[PDB]
Amino acid sequence: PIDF
Amino acid sequence: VVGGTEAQRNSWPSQISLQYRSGSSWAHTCGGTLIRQNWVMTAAHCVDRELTFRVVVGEHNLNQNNGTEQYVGVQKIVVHPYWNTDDVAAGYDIALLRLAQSVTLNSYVQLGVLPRAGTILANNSPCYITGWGLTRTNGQLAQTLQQAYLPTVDYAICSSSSYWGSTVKNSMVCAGGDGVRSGCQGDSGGPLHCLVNGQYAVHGVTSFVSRLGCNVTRKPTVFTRVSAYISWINNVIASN
Ligand SMILES: [Ca+2]
Repeated sequence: PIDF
Repeated sequence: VVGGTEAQRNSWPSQISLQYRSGSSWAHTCGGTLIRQNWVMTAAHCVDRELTFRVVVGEHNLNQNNGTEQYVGVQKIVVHPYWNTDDVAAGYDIALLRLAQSVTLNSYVQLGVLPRAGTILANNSPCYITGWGLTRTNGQLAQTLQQAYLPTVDYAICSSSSYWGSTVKNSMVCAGGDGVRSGCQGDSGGPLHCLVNGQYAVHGVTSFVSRLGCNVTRKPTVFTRVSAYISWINNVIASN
């Protein structure tokens, strides 16, 4: 996940 | 955003910075899209941690006073009830934040246009990702809001073996994968803006990249498909  | 360019201050007025309290200061952690004067759409995974969050609208540079920012606390967090932090690939990476105050609209602060329910983009559709996320794999956040052109990769291709395989679901949008341009940590929760019939609309909520790296060829950035959740979004706003 990208997020921080 | 890896391989981005600095956005003009007024290009993406629905983009917000979601920040958490860190010591005596605030730290950017995720993006979001302002969808009502008192509601922000973001990624569920951005709000798994038990942090104090605030939203900044009218933000451009995280490291300087732009003279346009409005800072507002988060009053309520509604995560999609099917979200499972253990399973980002299952989907449902979406959450709505009710703001403590309604923000004031202007050139820097506008509601994001959402697609009609069920809308799917043709392969190779023009979109931009925006955000303050890392500018390189294992890099650092951007100071100024960045944008990168990421054309969509349709489900048939994205879910093929050399791309994302079974990891990608039809409730997601894939975009990019050129090996140069991509979302990266810190962009999560923000918008993918795609041009349809002359108007940009927010078709994605940034969700994940490959564990190997942000800009990896044939691992396009993956977004929650906004048009899969229109009813959910309406129901949350109506019941809160
Ligand atoms: Ca600023």
